[PDB]
Amino acid sequence: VIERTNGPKNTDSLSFKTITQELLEVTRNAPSEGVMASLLNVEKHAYEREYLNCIQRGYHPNVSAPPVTIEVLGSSHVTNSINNELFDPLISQALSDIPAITQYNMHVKKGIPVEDFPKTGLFPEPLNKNFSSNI
Amino acid sequence: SLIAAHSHITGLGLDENLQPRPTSEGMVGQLQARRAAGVILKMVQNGTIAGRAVLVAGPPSTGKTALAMGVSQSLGKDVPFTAIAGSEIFSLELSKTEALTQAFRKSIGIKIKEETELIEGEVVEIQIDRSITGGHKQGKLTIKTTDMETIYELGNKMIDGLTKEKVLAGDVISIDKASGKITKLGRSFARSRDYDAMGADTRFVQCPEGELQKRKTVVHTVSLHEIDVINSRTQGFLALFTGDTGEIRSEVRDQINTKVAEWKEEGKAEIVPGVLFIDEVHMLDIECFSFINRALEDEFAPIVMMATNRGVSKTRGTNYKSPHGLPLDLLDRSIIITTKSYNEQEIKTILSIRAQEEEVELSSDALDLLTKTGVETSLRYSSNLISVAQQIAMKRKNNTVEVEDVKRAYLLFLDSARSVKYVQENESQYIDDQGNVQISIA
Amino acid sequence: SLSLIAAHSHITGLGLDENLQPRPTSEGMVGQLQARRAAGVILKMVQNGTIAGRAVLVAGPPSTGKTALAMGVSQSLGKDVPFTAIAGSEIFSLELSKTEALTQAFRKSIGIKIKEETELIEGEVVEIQIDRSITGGHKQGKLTIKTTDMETIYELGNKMIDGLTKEKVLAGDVISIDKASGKITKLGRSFARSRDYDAMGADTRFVQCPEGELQKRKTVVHTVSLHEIDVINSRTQGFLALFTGDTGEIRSEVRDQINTKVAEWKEEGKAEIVPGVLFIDEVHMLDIECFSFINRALEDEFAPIVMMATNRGVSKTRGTNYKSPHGLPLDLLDRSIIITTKSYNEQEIKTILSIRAQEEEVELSSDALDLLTKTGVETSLRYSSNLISVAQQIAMKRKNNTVEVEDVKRAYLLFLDSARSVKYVQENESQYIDDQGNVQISIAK
Amino acid sequence: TRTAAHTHIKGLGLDESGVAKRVEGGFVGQIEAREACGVIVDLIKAKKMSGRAILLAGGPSTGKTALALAISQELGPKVPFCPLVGSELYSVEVKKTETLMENFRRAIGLRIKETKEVYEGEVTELTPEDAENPLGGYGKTISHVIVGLKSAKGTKTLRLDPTIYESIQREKVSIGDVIYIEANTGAVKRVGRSDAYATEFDLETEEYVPLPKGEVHKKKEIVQDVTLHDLDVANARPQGGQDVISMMGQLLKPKKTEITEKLRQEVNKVVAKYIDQGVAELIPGVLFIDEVNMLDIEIFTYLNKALESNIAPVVVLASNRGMTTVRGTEDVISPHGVPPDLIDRLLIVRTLPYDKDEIRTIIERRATVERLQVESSALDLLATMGTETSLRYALQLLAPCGILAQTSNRKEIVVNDVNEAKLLFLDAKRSTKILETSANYL
Amino acid sequence: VTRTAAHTHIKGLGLDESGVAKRVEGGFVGQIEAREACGVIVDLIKAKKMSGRAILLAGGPSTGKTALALAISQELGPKVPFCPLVGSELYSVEVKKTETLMENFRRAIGLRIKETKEVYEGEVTELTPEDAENPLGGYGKTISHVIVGLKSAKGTKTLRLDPTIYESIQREKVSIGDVIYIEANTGAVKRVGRSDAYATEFDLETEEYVPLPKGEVHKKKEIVQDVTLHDLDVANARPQGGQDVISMMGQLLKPKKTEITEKLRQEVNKVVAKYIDQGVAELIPGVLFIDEVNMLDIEIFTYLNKALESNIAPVVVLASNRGMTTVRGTEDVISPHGVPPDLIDRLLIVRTLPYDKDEIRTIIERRATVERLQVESSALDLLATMGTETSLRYALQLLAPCGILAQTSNRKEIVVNDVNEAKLLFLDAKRSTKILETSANYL
Ligand SMILES: Nc1ncnc2c1ncn2[C@@H]1O[C@H](COP(=O)(O)OP(=O)(O)O)[C@@H](O)[C@H]1O
Ligand SMILES: Nc1ncnc2c1ncn2[C@@H]1O[C@H](COP(=O)(O)OP(=O)(O)O)[C@@H](O)[C@H]1O
Ligand SMILES: Nc1ncnc2c1ncn2[C@@H]1O[C@H](COP(=O)(O)OP(=O)(O)O)[C@@H](O)[C@H]1O
Ligand SMILES: Nc1ncnc2c1ncn2[C@@H]1O[C@H](COP(=O)(O)OP(=O)(O)O)[C@@H](O)[C@H]1O
Repeated sequence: VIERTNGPKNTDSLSFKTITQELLEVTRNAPSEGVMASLLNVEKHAYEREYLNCIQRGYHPNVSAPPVTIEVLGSSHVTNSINNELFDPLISQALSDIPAITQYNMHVKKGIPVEDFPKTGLFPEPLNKNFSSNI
Repeated sequence: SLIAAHSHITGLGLDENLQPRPTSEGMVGQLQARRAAGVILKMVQNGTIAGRAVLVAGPPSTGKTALAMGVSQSLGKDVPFTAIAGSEIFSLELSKTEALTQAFRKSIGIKIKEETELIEGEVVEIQIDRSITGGHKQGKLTIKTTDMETIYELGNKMIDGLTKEKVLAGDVISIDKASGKITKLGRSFARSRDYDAMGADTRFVQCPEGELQKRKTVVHTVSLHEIDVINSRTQGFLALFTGDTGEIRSEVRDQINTKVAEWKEEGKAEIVPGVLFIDEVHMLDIECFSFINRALEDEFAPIVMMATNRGVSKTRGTNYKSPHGLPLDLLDRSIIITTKSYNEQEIKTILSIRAQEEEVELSSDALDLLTKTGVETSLRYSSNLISVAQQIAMKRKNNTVEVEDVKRAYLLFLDSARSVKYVQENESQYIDDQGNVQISIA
Repeated sequence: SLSLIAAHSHITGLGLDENLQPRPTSEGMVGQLQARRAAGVILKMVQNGTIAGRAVLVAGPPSTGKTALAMGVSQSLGKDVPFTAIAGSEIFSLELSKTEALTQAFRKSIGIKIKEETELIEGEVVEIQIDRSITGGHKQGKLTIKTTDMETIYELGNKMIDGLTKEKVLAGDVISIDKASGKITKLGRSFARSRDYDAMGADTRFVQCPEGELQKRKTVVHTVSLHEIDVINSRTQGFLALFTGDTGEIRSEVRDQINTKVAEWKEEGKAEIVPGVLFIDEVHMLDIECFSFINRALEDEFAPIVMMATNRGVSKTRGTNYKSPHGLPLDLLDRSIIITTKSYNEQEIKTILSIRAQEEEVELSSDALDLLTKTGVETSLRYSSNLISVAQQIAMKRKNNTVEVEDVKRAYLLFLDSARSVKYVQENESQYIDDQGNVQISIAK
Repeated sequence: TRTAAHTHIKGLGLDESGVAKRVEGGFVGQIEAREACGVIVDLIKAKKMSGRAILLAGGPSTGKTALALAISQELGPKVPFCPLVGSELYSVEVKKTETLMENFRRAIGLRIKETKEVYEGEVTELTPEDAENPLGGYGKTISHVIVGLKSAKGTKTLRLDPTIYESIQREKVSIGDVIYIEANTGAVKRVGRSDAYATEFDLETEEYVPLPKGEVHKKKEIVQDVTLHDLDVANARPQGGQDVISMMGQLLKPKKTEITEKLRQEVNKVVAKYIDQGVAELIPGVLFIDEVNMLDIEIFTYLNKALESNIAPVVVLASNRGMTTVRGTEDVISPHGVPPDLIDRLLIVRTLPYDKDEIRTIIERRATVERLQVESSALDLLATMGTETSLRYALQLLAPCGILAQTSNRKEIVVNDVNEAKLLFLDAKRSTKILETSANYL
Repeated sequence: VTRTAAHTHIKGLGLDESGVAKRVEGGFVGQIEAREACGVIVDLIKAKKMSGRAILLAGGPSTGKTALALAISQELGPKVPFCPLVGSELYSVEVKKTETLMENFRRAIGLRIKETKEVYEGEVTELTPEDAENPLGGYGKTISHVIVGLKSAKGTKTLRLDPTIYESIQREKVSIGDVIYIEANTGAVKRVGRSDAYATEFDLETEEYVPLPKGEVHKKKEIVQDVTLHDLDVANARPQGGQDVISMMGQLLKPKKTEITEKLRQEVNKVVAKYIDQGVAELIPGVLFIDEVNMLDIEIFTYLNKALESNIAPVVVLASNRGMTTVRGTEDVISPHGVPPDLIDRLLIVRTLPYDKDEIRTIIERRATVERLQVESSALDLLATMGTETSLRYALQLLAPCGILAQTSNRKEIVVNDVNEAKLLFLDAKRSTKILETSANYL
């Protein structure tokens, strides 16, 4: 999922464009006051009609707990493997974002282009600001 | 949106003293049932009592669903009316009690007061600063009216709303602060230099005057089930549409109940109860009735209405027979409205109203023949014959249904009793209950 | 291929002439002249390919040759024609409806034919020089491919530069590039450079250096069933569903659009339709809902020829409470054509047993073959067929090559058929667990 | 070509403003059922009614499925038609109520007209023009982008917005490619390299589209046809986003889910809004449920609920049972296996068996459709055999007769050929006689 | 004014200080022996010593069974966990019924914990990261540290964070000029809002404006928390709230019930016993109330026999209204109240009795004066005779249509004619059965 690349495919193949993705890709950059744009934008209109971006949070959990620690006495390989699994840099980078000045540092001051940046900004957006945390 | 079965009923047809008129608002006859339903309607409109069960019983084709449609039509806007059939409870991803809990909680609305600020003006200059990968976005907006001019600040979603429906520094927009909606009213500057990267034909509006920022109060209604589904997990708003809300835990419902009482205490929100209508209630398990017996005693419970057309039939999930197919403990805590069968004058008035609904011209003799065949056979058959006779009469290039068209429609399309007789006369040609049939005609 | 000697592996086609007249003993089939002629008619109807949606039922007593006849039809049908063989118990799934499983079985048996032209350039990489412009928008590559006999130099586009800088080759890998289309593959590493790196690596393999011409021309004909297209056009990466079976109730819109595009491709001339046969062995244990779906599903032009086999008498159809002939409802039997098989005589049993003995490389005497024929007349046929194979091992333990009468008698004593087992149970019923669970384990009382 | 049990049936053969004649449209006999289906076809073409159900019943091999397919052929390919079997509603993913509702919504079509303005052609020049007064700390401030387009008999130079440049760089458009520029949004895309740029380079394996025809500026009026179920599954399935949940779900098995009533209500109201603007057009269709005796009583009760909806299509049902118990009950003897509450809501059309000459004409038409030549005496023997055993068994035996005739290098079908085919292939009665007179488990 | 629903005239058992019950007190009328037995049970629960004591309330319909359990819950107070239940709710489609029963068992044992928190808070003044030497090295993040300057009232601190804390901070979308709240127990960060030290009226994203937090930046505060054992079991079975990958992806996938193993419950018991041993926690056992216990089948009853004998189980209250019925899931077992005899041997049955005319009349009086209605005396006697003739609940539920019919005639008092009109318009079970028997086509 993380390093999925949308490469081009040759047309001479058995794969088609069914009507579902023939409707899906049109409304990616479509504006408002359109027919087919508004016929596929039911969810956003229902979001902004009911004033859902100024609502309050009603439920918070009672107990929050980290995953159960596994310990092996006298082996650094276990600690390295557990730290690699719990804090894997690819998925942790995918769920986070690089700071802007850091991006300017590695792109301009170091010459690294855009396409070999690590993938970032894949965390889902919460409903409000109020739903972003349990506190 | 189309001409349906109950499309001719708009209300209940009652006075201020709750006395039913003999023909009003598309309903004829049935004065006691209409009066009782009006009492139940006033009982819902007062909103001071909860968890009352009303049972509507009678023979088939009598007007139970018509009465429920009249109640829902006269209930008015923004009051919830959940109408389900009895067989929708049995699901593959939800237990019966969970589906019944969701159906109960869909019929209680919460009316929330909100404070918003409306900003309308003429756009002077837009500055948008984004990072290299386009993740972090911030900027400043300079908007103005004829009197004032202010420089604002923008966030991520404001910039995303400005990038869509692209504003070009001279368009007149209106912003709602609490809703976060961008509306482009039109273009007022009418700039001279235009490049051919745009094809819109934006209207000429005037620059607004007066105050730039105004204060407004808005009111919207949200049901309890939506609040539960939203607070259940991270992406519950999509599950409000996809139906992927699998067995919400009880702690969520307890905390939502406490929060709703807290909102009622502060004057922010108020509770508007509604009606849950369970049509064909005899198709329910014994466990559903056992759940309903205790779900009716809660504080947040709507007015439950059930309808059935069964006599002393077998209760589902058991091995005995009960009146109306419902067990006696549920029937103890319910109030029964009984409907009566129809006369011939009522049947003639019903057919005349249904003919006027379908926009069909009828003669006197055609209406009399339809009344006679609706007395002999069922009412619904003679009601169904009207559109078929209209099409047959339209085939002969005249827009008036005559007796010959009704006779042709009666000849072409069969009744229940005529079909039963034709089956019983030639029972070898049909597949029996033992699966035997003579296909050869010799 | 990977196979041992199966139950009927001696059968290679139906033994018919050019006039659809069955020879008495040819191509591994003995007897059953009318059934073999009927199966030849069905085979000709399949090979014509203009008739769709026909149901053929093969009915007979057990051990008569129904699935042997289906095996003969499957062998004489030829290659690249789809022949799906399922049992009746396979459609009762947990993650699939019976209707959907029957649709997937129906669409596996009709396919299309696609031919394509390949211009492969397979060789060993010598040296790749990557050159870029001052602006950098144009990229040229000096490719030095080499086979055993010769070596030439090509100029690569920027898309080849991008496709080779991913899964990078290291000047001595074996690659093949299609000239017409541009398919890029890395076959592995050459055997000549297998001694310089002192350790293998996680994702490498050693292939031989190709010989002959560098550029080769070849046409390939592909046969794709409709079910493959349905699985592929339903998801982002669908071949995993082709190999793991997690398709999960494909919708109807994709099937309708695939039918429309297959029809328009047949109109354009790119593809042509290859119909096939679906065989449902032991059809009697299907539900009544499956029978109704089979009734409605035979009326489409994209339907194969369905062959069913039943050995039931007048039994009870599953899902109901009545009885019907062959365990099938009467409206399905109306939509059907019945081929009847008949039980064998002594001569056919003798010839079948000699054929099965020749298949298993077992040498029988005349007296042993006569005794096995007598046993197969008295008992069933499969009992004698299994007695052959165990008598071979009994005679092999005796340091003898040919199976004699004594080995057959010893194999008859050591192994029982159904009748003697039924007698031995019925005369000693107190020691076996009954229907009520009553048993007497103690030997004294 | 390729024929399968049908395709000799083209329409109903009724003349205008009149009755059905004897042999027309591949139909022989069945005059009253054909006239009734013509009246139903006219009612569907009127496009006003909602939830009208008919049921056509008769013995096996009478022409119920033929009449339904004739209705679908007479309506045309613009009107939606959803064929179905009653056994298809039992799924293991969602409840049968949801499957029935999905098949209900699949039968209502929508016709949308739209105007598209586009720019396309080969790229001749691409220069981002520098600004007059650049800003400090930034490289290459752009004021406009000059793009030159060239197509067949046309060449036009465009001036674009500065913000099209990162979409140009994202699509990696170079000089010589073919682009596709929407008017209002920009939103370029690489169609492919021009086919005139294939020969200068030996190994360049991008696709090579031809140079597009006509001018670079064109206003094309497109018409797109969708159903309401397509809109429902487009709105429920979340749009192309960047969160890990959407990209996770795109690679997984597309599991069906219970679509809520809220999404259907919102889709209905936005469709009604755009219809009232005069842009869209609603096309109701036919849902055909075959072999309805396989349905359960829960599905029958939900059908009773759903037939009174506002947007239900015309439902056509077929059955061949007599007095049979309803599935899922114990003691409800009902005509055609259909419970009486559903029987009251529909009209019944009766289909009658045929005669000797009708069987002969049907056999003759099926022979002349399959491109076969039959002698007259063989036709008489086949008609007698079809009267003796079954019409369908006489129809199924034509192709083996043709094969046995072609084996003897003949074209005409001879009496000895049909004698040989009758000897080789049995029917139900002779096989039952073999079964009853044997004791070898056959 | 308020909303009334079938209850809420009941506030408690209405007992004396010595356990004797007044006849009309606490909203109860009659049922003296059952109220005294429930008071003894309430004292047994408040003793907080026993485990797995189970009673059963038996009697006919409309006799006061669920009212006694609700009165028990009101007498115990809100600090004791009370878990109402219906016997049909144990049949789930996600997990087996045994696990649902054990979850509802563990949901009825509470816990009060005095825990402490480590808090960094203040207004953000600076936000500067330091980059790594090799950003594309594959191992390790882009940044190495982030310098964060926090300013509170009479204080200013400078913090140096790892990328792990900064990832959650930037997930909270923290800018310069905001007031944040870093909790060091879990790494959770809450963005309180914009500071009020700057301008207010130039925003467009409906924020809130917060003063500077008092005290120092680093703090230690005590919070009293009330949790159950099931909360700990659920939070450990599906981990969320950490900053690792596993707990972060656990918040995004769809939640689902799972069969919690016995080992996890044993470990949670060990940790809770350790917390109690330090004098931090305190155990509060509660009540599990299973109404309509005849809906259970033999497997749940057989597991209930095992689950009552554990050393942690709460007090279970059951209710049933069957005489001698067959147990569900069996064919031949006929037992009193639909409860098998091995479970009946472990119970203590409390009998409930029917009412009389006087008790019905005063119950109707109490329900009328709760619902803010004014009833005449003759109408009261007519309703009492109606209640004895047909049902108590039918007489109770006819009060509001009578009030509506009185109000629609511009009147406040309920009179006899309103009761006669409500008799005409609305029916009961016996008259409906009488209509059903003498009818043509299955009315
Ligand atoms: N009083 C009435 N006014 C208008 N229509 C009526 C009336 N009574 C019955 N109908 C018609 O009868 C049908 C309702 O019958 P039905 O829904 O079967 O009642 P029930 O379900 O209670 O038996 C509808 O078509 C409705 O139009
Ligand atoms: N005509 C035949 N020629 C050769 N072998 C046969 C023939 N008929 C049956 N057999 C053999 O009999 C065995 C069982 O017959 P089978 O095809 O299973 O019949 P059924 O399916 O009716 O039981 C098979 O091993 C097959 O090889
Ligand atoms: N009136 C008719 N004219 C021509 N063909 C007919 C006629 N009636 C039936 N048939 C043929 O009979 C065959 C079987 O009829 P079908 O409609 O399948 O029976 P059923 O109504 O039991 O489904 C069809 O292939 C159809 O072509
Ligand atoms: N002693 C009492 N005092 C006041 N109200 C009572 C009394 N006993 C029963 N009720 C009322 O009668 C009804 C009885 O229902 P409930 O006790 O919940 O279950 P059941 O119907 O099984 O007895 C309740 O609504 C309750 O308010």
